[PDB]
Amino acid sequence: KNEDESKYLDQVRYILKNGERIDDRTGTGTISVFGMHSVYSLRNGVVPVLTTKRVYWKGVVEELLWFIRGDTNAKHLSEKGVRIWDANGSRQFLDQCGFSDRSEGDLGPIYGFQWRHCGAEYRGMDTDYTNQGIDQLSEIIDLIKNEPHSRRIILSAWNVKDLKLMALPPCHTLAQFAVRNGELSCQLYQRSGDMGLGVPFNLASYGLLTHMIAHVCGLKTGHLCHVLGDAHVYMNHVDALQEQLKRQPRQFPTVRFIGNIKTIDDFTYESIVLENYQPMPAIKM
Ligand SMILES: O=c1ccn([C@H]2C[C@H](O)[C@@H](COP(=O)(O)O)O2)c(=O)[nH]1
Repeated sequence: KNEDESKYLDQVRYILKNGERIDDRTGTGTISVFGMHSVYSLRNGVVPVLTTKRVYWKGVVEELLWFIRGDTNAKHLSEKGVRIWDANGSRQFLDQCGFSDRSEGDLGPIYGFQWRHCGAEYRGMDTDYTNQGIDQLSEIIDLIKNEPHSRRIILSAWNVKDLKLMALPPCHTLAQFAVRNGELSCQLYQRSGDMGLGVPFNLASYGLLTHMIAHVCGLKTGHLCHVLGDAHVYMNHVDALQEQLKRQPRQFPTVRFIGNIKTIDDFTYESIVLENYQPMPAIKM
């Protein structure tokens, strides 16, 4: 039944069999295919959270709420027990990236800052940016409500002028939205995805975001197109993914929202209910 997860497993199988063996910017071995595409149904509450290996759903939600706040302070995420950005905000990493002037936790003008304040001058995570720069997230919700057929509904973190200030240039580079049949769909352009850890997390994240926007706009959800540039498996993850490929997918979970959620800024951890998520165990990578 879960044909959509079967497609992710086929992408991993295709990469292992046909990918090129290349060392990345760190000197770490990868197996890579440039240019891959997959579609996931979001209909009837479905969020494409992989069942063949547990996805860090708590991390997905807290990260997304922290993006929506426009927050770039890794400590605010770490304080909810989500440490995924902590390495990139560490005194050691900041100094290595020539950000010696930044406070620990300051990731620079990454996703949250771009989504809510695109074009504003970044002056550190502790600065108040209220009403500074372009609120892309507000703008795309305005377009979906007022001009649902627009070909111009883009959320982009790839701010060229800001790339040098970021802890990391964005892997999930831009997302286009469209409405058909009163159904909101999303196409995510991901320049770089590790099939082991990153890509499943990112699929859950953009699936959830599309549902949250659809909810606040009074729309059903259609599909998520996932477009990859460098689709890769780290050499030291090959055995873990060969393990995952032996597993048969279960049905994807569904999401529903509780409370009086009127705007994108009103979602809380507690307002987001994930239903029937029973994955096989996380695999050690
Ligand atoms: O949301 C994210 C963040 C990172 N990565 C992975 C992809 C790469 O393996 C690495 C980023 O390295 P570059 O592509 O920037 O070299 O992290 C993802 O897959 N998703």
